[PDB]
Amino acid sequence: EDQHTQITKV
Amino acid sequence: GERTVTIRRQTVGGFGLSIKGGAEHNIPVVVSKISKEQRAELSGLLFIGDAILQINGINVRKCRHEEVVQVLRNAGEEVTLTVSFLKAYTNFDAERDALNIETAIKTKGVDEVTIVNILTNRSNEQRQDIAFAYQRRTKKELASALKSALSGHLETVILGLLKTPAQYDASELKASMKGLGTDEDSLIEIICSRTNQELQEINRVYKEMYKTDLEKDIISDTSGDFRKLMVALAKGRRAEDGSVIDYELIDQDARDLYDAGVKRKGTDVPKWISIMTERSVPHLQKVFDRYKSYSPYDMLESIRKEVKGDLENAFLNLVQCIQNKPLYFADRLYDSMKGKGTRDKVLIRIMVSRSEVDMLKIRSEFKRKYGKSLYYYIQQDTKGDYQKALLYLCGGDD
Ligand SMILES: [Ca+2]
Ligand SMILES: [Ca+2]
Ligand SMILES: [Ca+2]
Ligand SMILES: [Ca+2]
Ligand SMILES: [Ca+2]
Ligand SMILES: [Ca+2]
Repeated sequence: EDQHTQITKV
Repeated sequence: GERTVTIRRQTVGGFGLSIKGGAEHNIPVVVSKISKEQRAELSGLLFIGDAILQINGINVRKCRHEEVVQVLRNAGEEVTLTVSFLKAYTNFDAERDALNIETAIKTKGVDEVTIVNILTNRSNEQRQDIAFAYQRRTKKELASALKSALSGHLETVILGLLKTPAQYDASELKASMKGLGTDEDSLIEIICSRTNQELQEINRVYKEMYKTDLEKDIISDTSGDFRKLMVALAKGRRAEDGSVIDYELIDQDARDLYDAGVKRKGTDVPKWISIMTERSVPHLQKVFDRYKSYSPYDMLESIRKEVKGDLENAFLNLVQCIQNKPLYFADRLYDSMKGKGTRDKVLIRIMVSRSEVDMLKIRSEFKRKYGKSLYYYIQQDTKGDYQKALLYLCGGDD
């Protein structure tokens, strides 16, 4: 129910 | 349920987490990938889909995606998160489970993470199916392979989980009586808390496993009225829950418990044993409330005043099991962890034996009384894959 999310490796 | 998780840097420049989303999409940031190394070293349970609420004591609930990235990149090697999921098996393949367990066993150094993730997230019935598929593929019994591959308290948990409920209880009973003394606490816990159908299956399997009967072992290890009470309970012939509430008998039993105890010198112990072993559990719950109409002390207070030693210990446990069995187990769990070290024997047995019975109620009574979740206490008292197995058996925070 949401848009394309940002993914970051930490 | 808000879970607490402690992550540790696995690589120089990295915890091993792929963070996702943020306040851009109006949600808190969410974990989307966890390296196998992080899964093995973290404390707690971190799932894909956990929202990150706090980091090292700072509330990051309303932070954008890049704000929490800077926080974690400038944090030390060990970081504490407060998380919450953003709100058996469904595709159960016993053969695939057996294969993955074999691959985990045969991995150099043993892959405990995989063994725990599977076995503690299958029902006991599914574990039996996995064990059957495993013996076919490998020509080894699953329980033997894991007994060789594992050690410490993790071995105890996993091997406990692989037995049927009756086999597990029977072997726990045998262990409480084997050797010069008796582990009265464990004998009492099991005999006072199991129902007719459980005790009937325990009685049968005990004879198959040990070629002798439970009752003879109880008689050989206990004496006096303590023996009488344990023997009577273990027969598993308590009246089943009726549909009619017998109000006249409720009042008479309450009067009889009073007349046999607080009202007279000494105690009529056979009368206490008869009433408390024979009547159904819902009847006795009402008996114990009616008892307070006649007695200035409630049933637990009356027991402490009337009797001592093993007999007292047993009556106290029995009454708690009748009054509120989930709260009874919540208290034993708390006692197994509250102090120095851990009474692992007790903590393991409860988590294994109750995980499929009434763990939701245990967790609820536990959090209500003690304020923090059962998860939280297990996390403070245990570590490693053993901690992970118990937390999965727990089944979430709160
Ligand atoms: Ca290992
Ligand atoms: Ca071993
Ligand atoms: Ca003994
Ligand atoms: Ca003892
Ligand atoms: Ca008395
Ligand atoms: Ca402790």
